[PDB]
Amino acid sequence: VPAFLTKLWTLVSDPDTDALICWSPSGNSFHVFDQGQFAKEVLPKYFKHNNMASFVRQLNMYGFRKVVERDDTEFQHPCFLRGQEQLLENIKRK
Amino acid sequence: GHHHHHHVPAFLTKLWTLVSDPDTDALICWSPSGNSFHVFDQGQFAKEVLPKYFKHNNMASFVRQLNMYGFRKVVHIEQGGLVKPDTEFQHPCFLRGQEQLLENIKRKVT
DNA sequence: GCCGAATATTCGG
DNA sequence: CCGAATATTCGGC
Ligand code: NA
Ligand code: NA
Repeated sequence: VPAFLTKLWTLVSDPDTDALICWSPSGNSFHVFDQGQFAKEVLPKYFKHNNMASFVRQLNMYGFRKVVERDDTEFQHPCFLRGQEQLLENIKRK
Repeated sequence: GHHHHHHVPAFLTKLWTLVSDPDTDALICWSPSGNSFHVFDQGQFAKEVLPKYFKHNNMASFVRQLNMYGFRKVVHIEQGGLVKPDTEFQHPCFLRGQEQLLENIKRKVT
């Protein structure tokens, strides 16, 4: 399992980051709140960059899709589900 | 991909700058003839120069890029009988004073 | 918003 | 030193 997916699983699931990135209440997706602060303050703790665009490129690379005031966004993957970490084994690049 | 109008990869301008910088010459510097550069104390160079220009502090990842762009280690014949107890790299188009040749250095494809 | 491609970083042969 | 896996960046719809 590539490092991006386990890092993404960790930082989404981490309660200490939920004001910036967190599971949706139903758990099929995750929200990103205040993309400016998230990109500069959260991304460099896990990756070699602080660009939201490079984070989104990786999401799309593994097949995540954007879910249709604040600068907030939401992404989903059919196999990126809260509580089901094992599904990551079969998430490959498209 | 790269720019449509003009392309000099970031590694080459960064390499030119950090080699030519007099503030780094105790760690990386041009040879006297200007046709190669030396790396002194690879450990200190990796911690002190590499993170200022790249997303890492690994000598191996710096050398990987050097080889990707066609640079080769310079080796020297050992003369004399006295025992002798620090590396050097060259590219035919990486020459001090012939700065425009840097533009003709292309990365390997893979 | 999503994907192709060149370059960058890491890991193993 | 090299090839590949993965990551980061650049630019096209
Ligand atoms: Na979180
Ligand atoms: Na120097």
